[PDB]
Amino acid sequence: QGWKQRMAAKELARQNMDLGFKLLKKLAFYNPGRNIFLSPLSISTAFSMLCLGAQDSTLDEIKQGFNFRKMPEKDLHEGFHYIIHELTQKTQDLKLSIGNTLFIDQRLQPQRKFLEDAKNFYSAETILTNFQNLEMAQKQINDFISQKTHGKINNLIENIDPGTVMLLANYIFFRARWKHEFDPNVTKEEDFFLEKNSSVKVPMMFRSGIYQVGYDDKLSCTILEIPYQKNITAIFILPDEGKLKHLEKGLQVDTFSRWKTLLSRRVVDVSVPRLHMTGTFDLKKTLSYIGVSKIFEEHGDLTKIAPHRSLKVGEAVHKAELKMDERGTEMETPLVVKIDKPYLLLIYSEKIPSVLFLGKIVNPIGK
Repeated sequence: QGWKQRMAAKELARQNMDLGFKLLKKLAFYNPGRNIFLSPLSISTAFSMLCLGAQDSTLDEIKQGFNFRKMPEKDLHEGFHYIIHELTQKTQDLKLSIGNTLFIDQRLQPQRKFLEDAKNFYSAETILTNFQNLEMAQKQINDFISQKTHGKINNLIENIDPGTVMLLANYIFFRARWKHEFDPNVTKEEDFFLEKNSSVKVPMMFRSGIYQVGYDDKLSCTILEIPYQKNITAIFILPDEGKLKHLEKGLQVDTFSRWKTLLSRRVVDVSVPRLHMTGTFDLKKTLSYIGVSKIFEEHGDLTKIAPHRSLKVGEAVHKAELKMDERGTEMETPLVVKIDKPYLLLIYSEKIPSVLFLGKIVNPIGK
C-alpha cells in the first residue's frame, strides 16, 4: 500500500501551492505587464532532489525555504517519488514529464549512492559535460534536453558562467485531452484586451456546457474550471476590471480552499484563448524570493554529490511548457465567461494533489 506516500504527497501539494503564490507575487511585483508561467511542483522536485546530496547549512536552508521541514526526509523523498511516478505519462489523454538533469564537469566523479537515489526517487539523471568549452557545453545541454523532450523544451540554456562545474536543468511539459473537446470549427479570432482600451486578436476557443463556476467578492474575480480527461483541472481566475493587482496580493493557501466553496456546476458559454506558453527562470534569482542561496555557494556541503572542496550549483534553470488547444475526449440558461483580458491560470492535479502550473497571462499570444 502507498497510503503513507499519498499522505506525504498531500502535504507537499499544500507547500507547492503556497510556493507558487509567493513566487507569482514577487515576480509580478518586480515585472508587471509580463506573462509569468512556471511550475511550482517542478521547481520543488529539483531542490528536494538536491537534498539527497546536500548536508548541513545548505540542506537546512533548502528545507527551511521550501518548507520541507514538517515530515521526515524519508517521507519527503517517498512523497515526491509518488507524485512524479503518478503524473509521468505518455498516453492519448496525458503527456507529462518532469525532467531533472544535473550537468557535471567530466573531471568530477558523481557518487553512486546519490546517482541511484536521484534516479530511483526522482527519475533525475547526471550527464558529464566539458565546461572548459562553454559554447559546446550549452549546445550539448540544449540538444540533450530538446531530444529527450521531443522538441518540447528547447534553448533551455542561454548562458553559462565560466567556472561552472555543475548546472541544474529542471523542466516540465504538458499535453492533455480535455474531458470534453472544443470544436475547432467554432474557434475564432476575437479581441483580447491587453488594457481596457487596447486589444489584439487571439484564437479564442468556445464551448457551451456544464462547468464548475463561481465568483469571489473578496478578491473580485470570476472562477471557472475546465476539467481534463485525467483527474487534472484548468482553473481560470478572471479579475474584474482594475482588480488584477488586488487579486495577486490576496493569493494564499486558504484563498484556493475558499474558491472551491464558491463553485457550483452550471451551464456556461465559455470563451478561452488557445495557448502555447513557455516560461524560463534563472533559479538562483527566483529562489532569492524564498531565501535559498547556499546551494549556489561553496560551503563543503555537496560531497555526497561529488568530492570537491569548492562544489556548488553554478547555475540552475527552470523551464515550463504547455499547450492549450481544442483536443479532448469525444437545461438552464447559460452563464457567460469570456477569458479576454489578463487572467491567472492554475493547472491543478486533483487525484495526485498538486499545482502543476501557475500562470499570469497578460497576453495569450505574447512571448
